[PDB]
Amino acid sequence: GKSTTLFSRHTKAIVWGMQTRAVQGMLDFDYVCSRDEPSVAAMVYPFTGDHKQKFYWGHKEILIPVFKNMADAMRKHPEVDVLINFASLRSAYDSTMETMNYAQIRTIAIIAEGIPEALTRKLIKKADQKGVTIIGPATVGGIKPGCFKIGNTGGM
Amino acid sequence: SWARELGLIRKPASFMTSICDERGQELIYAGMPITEVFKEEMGIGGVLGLLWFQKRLPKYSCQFIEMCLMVTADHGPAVSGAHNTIICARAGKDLVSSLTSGLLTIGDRFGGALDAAAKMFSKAFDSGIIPMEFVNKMKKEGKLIMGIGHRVKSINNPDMRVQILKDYVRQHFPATPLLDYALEVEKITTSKKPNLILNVDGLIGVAFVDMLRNCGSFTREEADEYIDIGALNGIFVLGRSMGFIGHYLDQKRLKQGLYRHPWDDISYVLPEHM
Amino acid sequence: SWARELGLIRKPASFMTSICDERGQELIYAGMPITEVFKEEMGIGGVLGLLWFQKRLPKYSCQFIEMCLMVTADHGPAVSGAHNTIICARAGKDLVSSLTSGLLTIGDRFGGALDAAAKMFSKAFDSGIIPMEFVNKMKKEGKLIMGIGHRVKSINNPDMRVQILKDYVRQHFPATPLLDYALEVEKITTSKKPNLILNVDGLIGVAFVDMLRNCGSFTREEADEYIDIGALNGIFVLGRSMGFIGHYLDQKRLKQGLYRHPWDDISYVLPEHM
Amino acid sequence: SWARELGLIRKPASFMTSICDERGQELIYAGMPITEVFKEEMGIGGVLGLLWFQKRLPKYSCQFIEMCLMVTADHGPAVSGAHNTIICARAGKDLVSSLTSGLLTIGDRFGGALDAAAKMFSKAFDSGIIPMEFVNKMKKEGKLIMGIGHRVKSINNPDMRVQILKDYVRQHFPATPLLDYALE
Ligand SMILES: CC(=O)SCCNC(=O)CCNC(=O)[C@H](O)C(C)(C)COP(=O)(O)OP(=O)(O)OC[C@H]1O[C@@H](n2cnc3c(N)ncnc32)[C@H](O)[C@@H]1OP(=O)(O)O
Ligand SMILES: CC(=O)SCCNC(=O)CCNC(=O)[C@H](O)C(C)(C)COP(=O)(O)OP(=O)(O)OC[C@H]1O[C@@H](n2cnc3c(N)ncnc32)[C@H](O)[C@@H]1OP(=O)(O)O
Ligand SMILES: CC(=O)SCCNC(=O)CCNC(=O)[C@H](O)C(C)(C)COP(=O)(O)OP(=O)(O)OC[C@H]1O[C@@H](n2cnc3c(N)ncnc32)[C@H](O)[C@@H]1OP(=O)(O)O
Ligand SMILES: O=C([O-])CC(=O)C(=O)O
Ligand SMILES: O=C([O-])CC(=O)C(=O)O
Ligand SMILES: O=C([O-])CC(=O)C(=O)O
Repeated sequence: GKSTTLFSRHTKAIVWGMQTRAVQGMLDFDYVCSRDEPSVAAMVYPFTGDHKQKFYWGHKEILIPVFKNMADAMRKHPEVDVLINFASLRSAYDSTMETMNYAQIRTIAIIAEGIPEALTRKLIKKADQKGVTIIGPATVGGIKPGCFKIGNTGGM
Repeated sequence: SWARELGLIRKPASFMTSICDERGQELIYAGMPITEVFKEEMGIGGVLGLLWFQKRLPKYSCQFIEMCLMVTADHGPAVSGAHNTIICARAGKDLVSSLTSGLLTIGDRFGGALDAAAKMFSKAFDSGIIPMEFVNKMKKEGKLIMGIGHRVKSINNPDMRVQILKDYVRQHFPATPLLDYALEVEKITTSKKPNLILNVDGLIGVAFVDMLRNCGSFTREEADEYIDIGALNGIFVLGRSMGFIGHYLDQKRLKQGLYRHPWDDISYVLPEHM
Repeated sequence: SWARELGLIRKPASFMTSICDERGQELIYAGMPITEVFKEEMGIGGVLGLLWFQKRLPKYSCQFIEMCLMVTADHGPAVSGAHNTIICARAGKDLVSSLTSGLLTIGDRFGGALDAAAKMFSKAFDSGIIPMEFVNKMKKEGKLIMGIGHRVKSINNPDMRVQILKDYVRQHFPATPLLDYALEVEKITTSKKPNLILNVDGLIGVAFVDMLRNCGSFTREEADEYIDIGALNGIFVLGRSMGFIGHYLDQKRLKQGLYRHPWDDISYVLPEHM
Repeated sequence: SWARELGLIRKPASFMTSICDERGQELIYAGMPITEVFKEEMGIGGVLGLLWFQKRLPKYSCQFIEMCLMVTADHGPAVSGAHNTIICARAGKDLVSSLTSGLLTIGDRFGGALDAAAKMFSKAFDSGIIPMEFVNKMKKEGKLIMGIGHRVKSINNPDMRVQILKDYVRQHFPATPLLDYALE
């Protein structure tokens, strides 16, 4: 039972990877669309400890928490339903399958390019079992103007 | 400077500094201006609470920080760091090079019993074991209990600055559990040997952990953060800096000359031909 | 150890240490044991008087030592030494290495206005010039008056922590001549420009020389010795150690990473082909 | 002084110092006098082998220590330790206080990749695993491989001082397996 709406002005995300240019582009887009809350709630980077990244909300400086595990990224944030997977081609599969074991995630945008077709079919099968809608691979993302933008879509 | 004053540009700042707003009308310490600091009669314990922990500590704890800086001042010139300060002061250096050259000895063997004696008793108390099992859990791993053990003064011969600190943390000091735990471990280890009283290094460690986690404004994940960061090595270094600068001014006042450490105290053990 | 115990041998000792008898029944400080230190309720100003000067200072001077250690604490992280402490803490070093690496900046240009502003006004007062000719003598030789001059706070807009020390000196000191001389030099140089008020770094210098040579137990050749030796460098370094350890604990608690200093703030000016 | 001269009172000596017998006719380094140091034409690599390791190192490795002290010289003033040296030198301090204030940054995050990148590869090689299992073991535990990764110049755009050292450890250098493991 996949959803029929995906992004809104209450939609938050978890960015999997240290992709601070894409996250800053998303936060700048959410400032220029007069949103009241930043659509990136946390970042997940498994190779560094839990800290906070210093980002820009228009003129102001805010702090977005970078976690190490996906579990405590889910535990501190119950409103997150999108995960933007910036992993490589050889680590997008197990990170995506790890994400779909969390119930709040309702859409997963896989940005990676070069995942093998068998692992992608396994991802399609488990996404149809869980009902999570996956954004087709080797994407740039998808932009919903006024509401939400996935990473590097649109551009600057 | 003009494209930022009219605000048409962003630049990400570094150096986050949640302490000491220097600019503006008054020097603001953590959230308190300098006139309120001198008006509320807080000593240097209050400004250690403001700079280091960023919380206005209650008046029984600022006086305890002043007390535990008075006892961790000079402990004679034979010890390792004060020896380095004297050696670097007799070589005619500077105040800051002498104090610095002696201060870089404060490590794990010299001056690292404050932090180790707080971490050991906190790991034994937050795990939840009885002291008669803590002593045997130490004894079956090597590792002498840090913070427990004196060379001379223990029992019917007290340390006389463990006693003053202990009287202060019993009178002006509500609900101190880890000190009671550490005194139970002292009750066991002084039954082992007539020595093995609580050190000053052990008692400031456990009384400082109880001061952090037993007063207000620290929850238990800040009172467990500041012990891991090293806010007790800060107490020992800031306390012993008065003793090291005292040794510098003293060796500069006696007009002592350069030290050379005679060769009959050295015993060279060089290889044959290599 | 046995030929000296039964006393049939001579060994000349080095390290003469007129401070802190560590061995025996108590930590004897200057001459005062540690229980007498905590019984007379002398704060850290009393133990600075005992360790640094070996004199039990009167109770208005220990409180002034604590005041001048409370104003010469942290002054923001922009300054050069606190910058070095932050840079060394963000490399994840130590408390001692971070405080030490920021402490070695306290020299002539950063924090060297205590000792220079004390020596300058003392050499002007002990020679005996009117301030109206001391200012003109300092203009004829280059050499700006150390301890006079601020960047923002000028006239009926004081530093607000030179006010606290000036009122404490004006109230609880008998016989304060050198502060009067330095305030006449302030009266002239604030007629030269709305700035050029007395610094904190200059008023602690002149009030500390005033407190040495004005109060008891210091004659005239001790109170002029401890200025040459550098007791005021000791006051600034011991005061700013709390600020630098506060910056270390702060940059260690915000979990900030290694500094790299962007290349567009650097401007390499290398030679052609060496 | 007189009772020990004719020997009538033993004293336990501390500071055991298995290096640099300073007293006598020649300043004897590790076991070798200063005239044998200068006559045998060993550079500073030979005296680092004598002072630090107390062995007379073979002549291809003294030049290697001179090589790896030449490449680990200055690497620009933007880095953290040279920044502290400049900040302390612009306060007009001293040579030893400036060098010292910048030297106290050589820790784990700055300058701590030499020792960690040696310990990591040595623990991986001593254990005895293939490199493809070593990369996957490091990936499974967090912990980026220390000693691997450049911000700009990597592949058919080399580092050009990894290349000089790599040519030296290939040419004048018998039986080098740990470098071959690190290159895998
Ligand atoms: C014109 C247009 O609009 S584009 C056309 C369509 N656009 C697209 O398809 C978008 C494609 N997206 C991309 O190319 C992006 O670069 C991405 C998302 C694939 C990022 O890929 P990468 O940069 O290679 O991933 P990443 O930065 O995390 O690092 C890759 C590997 O290096 C590893 N690594 C990094 N540092 C180290 C280190 N010191 N030691 C060991 N391993 C390391 C990482 O662990 C990681 O390992 P993994 O592959 O097993 O996960
Ligand atoms: C009249 C005459 O003089 S002759 C009489 C006839 N002769 C005799 O009777 C011989 C008597 N023999 C002795 O007295 C000897 O000194 C001995 C063998 C008993 C030595 O006894 P001790 O010095 O007390 O032993 P030790 O140095 O190990 O210290 C005792 C405990 O203190 C513990 N301890 C020491 N330091 C610490 C510390 N910081 N923290 C925690 N525990 C510590 C030790 O772990 C040890 O524990 P253990 O007993 O469980 O092993
Ligand atoms: C908008 C219009 O229509 S234009 C209006 C009017 N136009 C004008 O030309 C007015 C301009 N007037 C000004 O303000 C000019 O900038 C000036 C020249 C008067 C400014 O002069 P100043 O900056 O005060 O002089 P300077 O910078 O040398 O320092 C002032 C004094 O402070 C003293 N001083 C400075 N630093 C220190 C110190 N650290 N310690 C002690 N004394 C000090 C100096 O000895 C100097 O004395 P001097 O006047 O004998 O040299
Ligand atoms: O080790 C220390 O903390 C210094 C000390 O008190 C001693 O001289 O024994
Ligand atoms: O003490 C100094 O000389 C430097 C200082 O703190 C200031 O900027 O006021
Ligand atoms: O060895 C180090 O980590 C320091 C270094 O090369 C650099 O300048 O980036």
